[PDB]
Amino acid sequence: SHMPIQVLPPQLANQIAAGEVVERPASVVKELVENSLDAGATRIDIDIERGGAKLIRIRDNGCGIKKDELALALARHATSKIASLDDLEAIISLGFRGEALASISSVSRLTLTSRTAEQQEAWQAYAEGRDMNVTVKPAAHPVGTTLEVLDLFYNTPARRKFLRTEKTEFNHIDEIIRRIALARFDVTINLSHNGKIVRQYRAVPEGGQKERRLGAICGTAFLEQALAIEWQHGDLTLRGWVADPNHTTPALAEIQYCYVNGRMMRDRLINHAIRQACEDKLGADQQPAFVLYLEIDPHQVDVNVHPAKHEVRFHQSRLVHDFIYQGVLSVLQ
Amino acid sequence: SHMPIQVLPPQLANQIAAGEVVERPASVVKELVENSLDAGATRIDIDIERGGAKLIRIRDNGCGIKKDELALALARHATSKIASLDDLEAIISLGFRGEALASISSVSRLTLTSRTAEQQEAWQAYAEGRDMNVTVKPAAHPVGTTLEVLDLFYNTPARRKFLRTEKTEFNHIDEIIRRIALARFDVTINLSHNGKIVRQYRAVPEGGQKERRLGAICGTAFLEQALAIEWQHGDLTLRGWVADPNHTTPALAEIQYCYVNGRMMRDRLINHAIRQACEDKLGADQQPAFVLYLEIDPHQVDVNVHPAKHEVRFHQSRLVHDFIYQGVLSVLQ
Ligand SMILES: Nc1ncnc2c1ncn2[C@@H]1O[C@H](COP(=O)(O)OP(=O)(O)NP(=O)(O)O)[C@@H](O)[C@H]1O
Ligand SMILES: Nc1ncnc2c1ncn2[C@@H]1O[C@H](COP(=O)(O)OP(=O)(O)NP(=O)(O)O)[C@@H](O)[C@H]1O
Ligand SMILES: [K+]
Ligand SMILES: [K+]
Ligand SMILES: [Mg+2]
Ligand SMILES: [Mg+2]
Repeated sequence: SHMPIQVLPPQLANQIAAGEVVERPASVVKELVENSLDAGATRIDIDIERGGAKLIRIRDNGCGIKKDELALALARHATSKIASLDDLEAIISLGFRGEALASISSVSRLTLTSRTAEQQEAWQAYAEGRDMNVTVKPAAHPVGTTLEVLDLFYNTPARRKFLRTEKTEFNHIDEIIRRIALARFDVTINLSHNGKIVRQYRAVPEGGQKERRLGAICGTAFLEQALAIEWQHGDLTLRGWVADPNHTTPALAEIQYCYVNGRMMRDRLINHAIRQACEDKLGADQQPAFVLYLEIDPHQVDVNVHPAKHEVRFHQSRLVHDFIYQGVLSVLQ
Repeated sequence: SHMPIQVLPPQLANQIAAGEVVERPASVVKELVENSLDAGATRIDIDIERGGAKLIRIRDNGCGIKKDELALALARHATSKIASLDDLEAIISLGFRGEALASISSVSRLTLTSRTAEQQEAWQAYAEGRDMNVTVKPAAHPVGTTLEVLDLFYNTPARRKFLRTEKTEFNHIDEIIRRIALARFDVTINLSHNGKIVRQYRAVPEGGQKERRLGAICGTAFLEQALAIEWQHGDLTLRGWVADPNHTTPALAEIQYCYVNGRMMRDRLINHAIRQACEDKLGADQQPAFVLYLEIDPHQVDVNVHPAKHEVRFHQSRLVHDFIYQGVLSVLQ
């Protein structure tokens, strides 16, 4: 009771939020690329320097941000993705909290440059100070947006201590991009580190062959054991691949990617169903390898559970579990 | 780009935050009791009705809230617990985000009644509407505070669907209270459900015997196999009990409570160390039973990682793991 109850200073409030959303450089990459995706980008270029502790640049050919909404793009609780509870309960976009940019801006030097198709002029914006005041200035930029995040955690010393080696931090970025590249086969993605191109994922055209990117991302070993899945029932749909348990190695088991309505996830229920189907098919149990996609009515799933959207809750839990279990078991036979 | 980037309405913004902090009735109980603890309460009475979906009342004999800070107590990002980054990096209280009450108020009918020792008058406050406007009115109340949370999720229909049976929801509350009761032996805690007293934890006096409450909470079976631990090294300290692995059953293994600086936790590293020590001691591995407390310098741990403080990150990770491993292994021999 000694200290008065007081509203937290803008920057500090955002830094507390950043602790929950921004774990490491890879987290920044995840939030910004999901923004590019929501913006309708079909090409995304990611440039990283020193594992992301020095620089993280993401350029996309999305629709861009209007000049007079740049300050709003950096403001807390400000979003163009939802505007009501109904919008929230039926999420059709990766973002919805309106917090990512504000959180990241508070623990780094973040610059936003963008131009919409209706603008002849491009603009650049950034927030500063304890009050996070925004500056908007003239810039040169094509239709689309570029995010520049420099000196991550420069103003939050303690957090910077958790940063691993640059090789390690970059590996997590590479892994994040991997997961994203598998979520959207139709998006061209380029990734570089310290001025050197490391990844070049090419968009899979209309009804094109996805096996090409699948193998390029997960590996030929996976592609060889990959069993395509096509299971549906009403609004419930299951797609993707699952390796033959009998021919799955510890290495292949490192590939356990699942998506819910296109959003990368790591759900316990989903993993259990897949594991149960493989154990019941194979003699015993042993980490399965897979890249599965679950499509479900937005109203049947709650994605407002973790600040980084790391988890979800299914209304008809038992129904969903059984659906996936049956789907995988059906392909294994 | 069709919808404008717009700041979210106060209530909706809070509801999004509530989705991340308020999972179920037990979550509400957790946040409010931690508030009572931070306020210096030595006695806390918890009354629950219909699993918490109907009512959740928490009364404490803490220091209370001053009249002119009641509105602030319900406001977003407002706290008396920290006021700077230094405060954040050295957390010495359970709360620090300044969001719990605002989040809960947005998805329920929350009433706050309180009086400080310096006040002859008591006051009651609550927020309403899309803008969460606060009303403060006269009330009768002793020194301390009472929180009343009625009709949880009445205005967020979808979320209310996830509520389980009242017996189940209450069981989670009972479990939460269990974890809290073990964190603070010096606090008297009473818990009732539908007007019927269910739990009566009595405070353990100065240097009193903690075995009494330990057995009352965890059970005589645990108490019989419980091996006291006293391991220290600098600012690092390990206290509590660990059951003999050779005499631990699946039932006893349900007791895996760990605390970090008094805060209930469920850390992977901690659990691994304890499990590693037991496996290396016993012939094979098998879920250990324990109630352990880790005391560490606030600067060596990051508790600003999850909105509900469900996780932490240790700076010198390997050091901590080894400390716990050695501590437990030392007692097992
Ligand atoms: N690359 C981009 N292209 C176009 N608009 C963007 C881009 N990045 C961000 N925005 C806009 O900026 C707003 C702010 O982004 P952000 O702070 O990430 O919040 P969000 O995406 O709405 N929700 P969240 O991620 O859940 O916090 C979005 O709602 C978009 O309208
Ligand atoms: N039972 C109580 N007795 C005295 N003060 C209280 C009590 N409950 C809440 N408060 C006060 O109300 C403020 C608001 O509470 P709350 O919204 O829970 O935020 P917090 O405890 O500061 N942080 P957080 O829990 O991390 O969101 C606290 O900072 C206290 O100053
Ligand atoms: K924003
Ligand atoms: K508050
Ligand atoms: Mg976003
Ligand atoms: Mg609190």
